[PDB]
Amino acid sequence: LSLLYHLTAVSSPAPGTPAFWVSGWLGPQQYLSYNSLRGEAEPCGAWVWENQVSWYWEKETTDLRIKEKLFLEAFKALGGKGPYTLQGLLGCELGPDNTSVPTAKFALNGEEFMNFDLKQGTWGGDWPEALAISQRWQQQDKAANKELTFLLFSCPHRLREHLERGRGNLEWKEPPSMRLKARPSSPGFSVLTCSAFSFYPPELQLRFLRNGLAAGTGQGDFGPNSDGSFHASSSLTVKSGDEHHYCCIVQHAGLAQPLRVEL
Repeated sequence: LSLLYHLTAVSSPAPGTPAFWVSGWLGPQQYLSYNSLRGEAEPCGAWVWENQVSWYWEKETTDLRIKEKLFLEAFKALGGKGPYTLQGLLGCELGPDNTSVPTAKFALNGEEFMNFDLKQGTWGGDWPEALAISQRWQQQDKAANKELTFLLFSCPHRLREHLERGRGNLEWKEPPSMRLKARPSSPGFSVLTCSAFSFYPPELQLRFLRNGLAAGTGQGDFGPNSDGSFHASSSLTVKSGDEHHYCCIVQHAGLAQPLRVEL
């Protein structure tokens, strides 16, 4: 798992909306928000209770405010008819031989149009626009260098800290609470909803079972909770009465072994 930033900036936000705002994810886990109205780096969740490095958050607050302006200066590179949406995906993960894997990505109106060629420290995309911003972004002094610094050097550090300081919060595995219920369906049929509640990590497989013999994942949907846990369901359609001759099976880190569920 890696260290990643969701940043998104809009030309025409709603009255009371951050024209630009960011998120911090330790893989599938959030730990930071940040906006422009308030504009202070305020961490979220169990990373509120992380043995922090005092000044460190302020150091993010600086790192983030720089990008902040870049993303706002960007709409000046764009003389289009508007309104506009510019998305950013940044981060890096520590690999095998101690190094990291940088991920600098950009979408304009939700359409990927820029990576950051580390091989020469430059922004890239053959559209007119991703050659208006990459060009003005070069025109900004030391911005392409507060980059190689930020992806190669500042990143893996923040990662090789939190991994030591807070490893547990990740290493932590919370098992799901199940309930397999069944509502009746179209005249002569019954749906099989396997409800899954409050689990971490997300990596959950479900699997249906016909009175012993196999069956397969039904119509399977998914989401998160508030605390940072996850919820899931999957359903299949069976013969009414015949349903009681069916079981649910859940596979997740929180349990020792694939567990059955009954009706």
